[PDB]
Amino acid sequence: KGAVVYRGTTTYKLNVGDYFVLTSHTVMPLSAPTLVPQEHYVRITGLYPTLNISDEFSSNVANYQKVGMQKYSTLQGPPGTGKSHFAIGLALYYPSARIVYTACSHAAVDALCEKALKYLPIDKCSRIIPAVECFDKFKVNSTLEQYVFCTVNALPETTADIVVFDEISMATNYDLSVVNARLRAKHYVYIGD
Amino acid sequence: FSSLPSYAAFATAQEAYEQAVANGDSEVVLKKLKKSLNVAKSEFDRDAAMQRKLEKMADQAMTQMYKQARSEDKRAKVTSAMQTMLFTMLRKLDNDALNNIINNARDGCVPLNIIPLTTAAKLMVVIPDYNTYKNTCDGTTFTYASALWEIQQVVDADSKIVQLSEISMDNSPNLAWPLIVTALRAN
Amino acid sequence: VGACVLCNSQTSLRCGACIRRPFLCCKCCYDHVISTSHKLVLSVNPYVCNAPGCDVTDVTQLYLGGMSYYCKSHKPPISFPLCANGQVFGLYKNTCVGSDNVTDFNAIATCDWTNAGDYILANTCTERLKLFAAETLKATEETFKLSYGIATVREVLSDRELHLSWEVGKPRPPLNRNYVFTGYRVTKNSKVQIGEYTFE
Amino acid sequence: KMSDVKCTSVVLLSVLQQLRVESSSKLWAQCVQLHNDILLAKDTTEAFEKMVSLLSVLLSMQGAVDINKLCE
RNA sequence: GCGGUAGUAGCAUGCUAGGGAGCAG
RNA sequence: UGACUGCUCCCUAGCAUGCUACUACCG
Ligand SMILES: [Zn+2]
Ligand SMILES: [Zn+2]
Ligand SMILES: [Zn+2]
Repeated sequence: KGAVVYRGTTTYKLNVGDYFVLTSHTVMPLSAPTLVPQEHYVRITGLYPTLNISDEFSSNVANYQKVGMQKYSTLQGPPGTGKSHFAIGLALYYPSARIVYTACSHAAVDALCEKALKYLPIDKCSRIIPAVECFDKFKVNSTLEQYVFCTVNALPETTADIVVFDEISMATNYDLSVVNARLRAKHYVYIGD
Repeated sequence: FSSLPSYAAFATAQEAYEQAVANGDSEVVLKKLKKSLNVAKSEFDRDAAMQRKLEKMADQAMTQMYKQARSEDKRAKVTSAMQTMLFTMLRKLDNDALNNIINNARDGCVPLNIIPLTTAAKLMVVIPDYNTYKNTCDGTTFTYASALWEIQQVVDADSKIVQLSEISMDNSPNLAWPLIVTALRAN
Repeated sequence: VGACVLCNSQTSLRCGACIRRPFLCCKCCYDHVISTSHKLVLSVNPYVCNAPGCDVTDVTQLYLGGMSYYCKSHKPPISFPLCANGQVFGLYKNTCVGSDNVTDFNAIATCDWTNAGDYILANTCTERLKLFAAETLKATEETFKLSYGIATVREVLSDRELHLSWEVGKPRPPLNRNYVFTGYRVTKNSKVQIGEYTFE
Repeated sequence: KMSDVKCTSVVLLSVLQQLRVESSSKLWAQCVQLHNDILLAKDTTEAFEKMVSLLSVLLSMQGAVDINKLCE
C-alpha cells in the first residue's frame, strides 16, 4: 500500500480477467532439527587451518577464532555492526570452508550481493537459476562450487561446513528446519539478535 | 485370563469345596456349591470365548492393517520408480527434432513409428549375416530412413567391439553374427 | 548345515544375534539363548514369526506353527515351542551331543573385546572356541574401525603435509603403521586402485 | 543306449551352460545345435558322432579338470 | 428321578486363506 | 528375465456344519 503500488523492478501489462491471489505453498513435513547441540572442542577442527591469515579485519580475527571453537554460534550486534560482511570476511579469512549464504527473503539478497562481488571473486561464484530479479550472468547448474548462493524454496540437497543465515529475526522454526534440511552442515552461523 | 473377576469366584468356590470336603457337609450344600462354581465356569467360558475371539479378531485386523500399510508403501515406491523412469527417459528425447516434427504435424499428433525414425540420435542395426551387412551398413557411414548414419561402434552377440575391417567375406565365419552396429545421425 | 562350534555336532542352526553366525546344535544353542541376550537363531529359514507385521525374534516367544514359525499371539492351535526340553527345535534335534561347557561361549559372545578377561578366555578354551573368538575379534575390530564415516579431503597441499580431520566426536585413530589404509578411489562411478598408503 | 546318449547330451550341455559357454555366441549356438540334434536323432551313430563333437567343446576348455572328475 | 437349553472341548464335514508341486492348451 | 486360463494332489492355519464327551445351572 502506497490502486496498489508494486515494488517490482520489471514491467508488465495486465489484461481482462487477470486476478492476483495470496498463493501459498504446501508445508512439507519437517525432519531436520533447528540446530544440533553444541560441544566444546579442544582444537580448531572442522575448518582447514591455513598458514596465511588475513590482516584486513584485525578486530574480527578473535571472533573467527572463537567461532572455530563452537559448533553453532551467533553474535549479538546491532544492525550495521559488520552484519552484512561478517560472513564475507570470514570466507576470505579462511578460504577453505564451503560458505553457504541464505536469507529469509528473496529481495534481501541484493544487500548481500552488493559487496560480495567486490570482496569475493565473481568468476568463481555463481547462482543457480530455477526453471525475482537477480543476476543472470552467472553459470547455471554449478553443483560443485566453493561458494553457493540460493534460496530455500528451490534449494537441492548439498553439504557444506559453514552456513550463515542472515536476518534471523524473520525466520521461524519451520524456516530453520527447512534451512537445516536443504543444506546439511556441522556448523551453523546466525547473524543478528 | 489372569485379571478377570471370575478368578475370585473360582477361588471362593474352591475354598467352599475344601470346607465341605473337610467337614463333610450335606448333599444340598454340595449341590449349591457346584451350581456356583459350575456357573462361574459358565461366566468364564464366555470370557474365554468372546474375549478370546475378540483377541483373534484384533490380531487379524492388525495383520490386515500391516498388510495395507505395506501395500501403500509398495504403492509409493512403485509410483516414485515409475515417475523417475518417465522423467529420466523424457530427458533423452532431444526435444529439438521432436518439437520440429510435432509442431509440423496437422494438430501436433504424429504416429509413434516415426518418432525414432526421424528424431532418434542413435541408430542400432542388427544384421544376421555379411550379405545383409554389405547391403545395409557398408563403410563407416550409411544411409537409412531418409537420413545419413555414421557408425560409431560395432559389436557381436558376445558384446565384443568388432572393427569394420573384420567384416569380410572370408572373415565372416570368425565373428558371432548377429552383428549390432550402432550409428549416430549425420548433418 | 554343518558341525557345531561349541559341540562339534551336525546342526543347521546359526545364532542370529551373534556376529559370525556360529553353528550351534540344539542343546547348546538353547543354552546360549537362555544364558545370554542372543535370543535369535537362524536355520534354513530364520526363526521369526512369519505372520506379517510381527516383530518377535525371541525363540522363547516363538512357537512352531504351520509350515512356518509363529508366536503365542500369532500361533495356530497346533503350537510347538521351538526351545523346549533343553534344546531349540531344528534339524539334528535327535542326533545331538551338546556340551555342559556353555558358560565360556555365553561370556565371550556378549563381550566388547575391551577387557583382558576376553583375551584370557580366548587363550584358554577349546580350539573351536578359540578360532571362533579370533574370528569374532577380527569382526569387531573391522566393525569398530568401519563405524565412522568417510574422511573427506577438500584441499591439496605440499608433499608429506596433509591436514586430515576426523568425524564428529570420532576419537583419534592410531597414527602409527598399525592400520594400513587400503581404500579404493572413485573417479566418477567405480571405486578402484586408490593405491597403497601408510600414515605416519 | 540311444536314451543313454541323449541323456548324456543333456547333462553335457548342462555343464557347458554352467561353464559360461553361452558367453560365446558361436560356441553356444553350435552346442545347442548338437544337443538338439542328438535328442532328435534316431540312430546311435549320428547321435554318438554329435556327442563326440559336443564333448570336444568341454574338452577344449581349461575350466573343467578332466583328471579329477575321472575318479572311476 | 425329568427334557434339557445350553454350552464349552476329542471326532467328522464343508468353506476360506497360505505354501509346495504336477499335467493340459 | 519367468505370461493367461483350467484341472488335480500334499502340508498348515482359521472359520461354517454333523457328532461325541463329562461336571452343574432350569423346570
Ligand atoms: Zn553345540
Ligand atoms: Zn549368540
Ligand atoms: Zn507373531
